[PDB]
Amino acid sequence: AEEEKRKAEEEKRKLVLVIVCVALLLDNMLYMVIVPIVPDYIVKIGVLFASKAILQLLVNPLSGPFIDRMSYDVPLLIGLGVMFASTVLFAFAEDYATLFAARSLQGLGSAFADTSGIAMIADKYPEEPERSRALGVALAFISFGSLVAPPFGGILYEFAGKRVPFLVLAAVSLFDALLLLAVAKPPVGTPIHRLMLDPYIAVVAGALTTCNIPLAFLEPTIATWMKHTMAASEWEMGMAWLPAFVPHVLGVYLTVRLAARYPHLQWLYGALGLAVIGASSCIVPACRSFAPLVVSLCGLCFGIALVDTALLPTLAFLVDVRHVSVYGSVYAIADISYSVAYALGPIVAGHIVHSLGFEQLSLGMGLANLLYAPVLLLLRNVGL
Ligand SMILES: O[C@H]1CCCC[C@@H]1N1CCC(c2ccccc2)CC1
Repeated sequence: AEEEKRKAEEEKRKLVLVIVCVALLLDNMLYMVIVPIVPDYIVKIGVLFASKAILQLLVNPLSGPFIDRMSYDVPLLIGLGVMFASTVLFAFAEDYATLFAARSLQGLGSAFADTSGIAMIADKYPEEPERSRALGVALAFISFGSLVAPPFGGILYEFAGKRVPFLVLAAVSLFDALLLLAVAKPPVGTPIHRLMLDPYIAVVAGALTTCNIPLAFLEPTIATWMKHTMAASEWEMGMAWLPAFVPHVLGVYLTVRLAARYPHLQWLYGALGLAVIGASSCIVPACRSFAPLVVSLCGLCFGIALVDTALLPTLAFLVDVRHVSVYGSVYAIADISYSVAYALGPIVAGHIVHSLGFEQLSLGMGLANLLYAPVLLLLRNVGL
């Protein structure tokens, strides 16, 4: 029964991959579906979104050690449990402060669930040409839940309210957590004090910060830019993030296939992604109809797809080779990067586009990414 054992090992491993990708879908669906529905229930709302992400910046440098002290199935149980808590706290509560605590809770739940989920995808796929494939499918479900879910959330919020959508989504969350319990049934690490002084973790964390900063700044800012420049409406600005899903995954496929064909200069096909985000940093403020802004955001999701799918596998490869082979603290560093982007986002984005303008924010993205894109030369001989 050895070959039955190996096949069933592959079945449990693929089931854990699919279940963790669907948990990532549920979490990102929660995030990008509750972004529009909050201002029905009053400055102090940008601080709600950034308090989610800044709470996440609070808990994941602490959660990173608390993830590496334990097999990762239990800190994904914790993550989907507080996902269920936050989601029913959306569905039954309507006050701004319970909404605030639910969004914040979700911040800690993103820390636990997303960090341990990407971490056990990196564990359970130790071989590199299938690690990059599994992290690419993780990115695929994250982009699905972050891009095609605001259309489903719009069509089930201004046609079904918020009680029954978030209770059926809480049902899928609890069922995915209990299915993870049905399929998984659950040494010392590198300190963050020793990861933050490493140059290679620091340049990849700056890469994740800088590639997440346009999706940080634009998402509460694209709406008022539609209103000011393009004169948009309900049906227009809400599904202008949908058509950027299909390039994203396709871009993922490139930096999955090229992970196996030419794995030499992967940092090239990391930094190239950042460079085309710089193309986004040129092409966003000159869009004359719906199609140029759609293809600009397609390029934006395309570039961050390339950057995440080419820099999450080499992040686990970096903590494999240079450090001890645990994956909780290093994707806690990745999620600190994601979190500091989405925490600097909604506080300052709207007020600088009120004050300075929007071309100043696009040229700020240009200055940041074009002062950062040759810093990926620091990974020059790592791929050996
Ligand atoms: O930095 C990455 C690693 C940490 C966890 C998830 C992060 N990443 C964030 C943006 C997300 C995204 C956003 C918009 C469209 C498509 C996809 C892709 C995943």
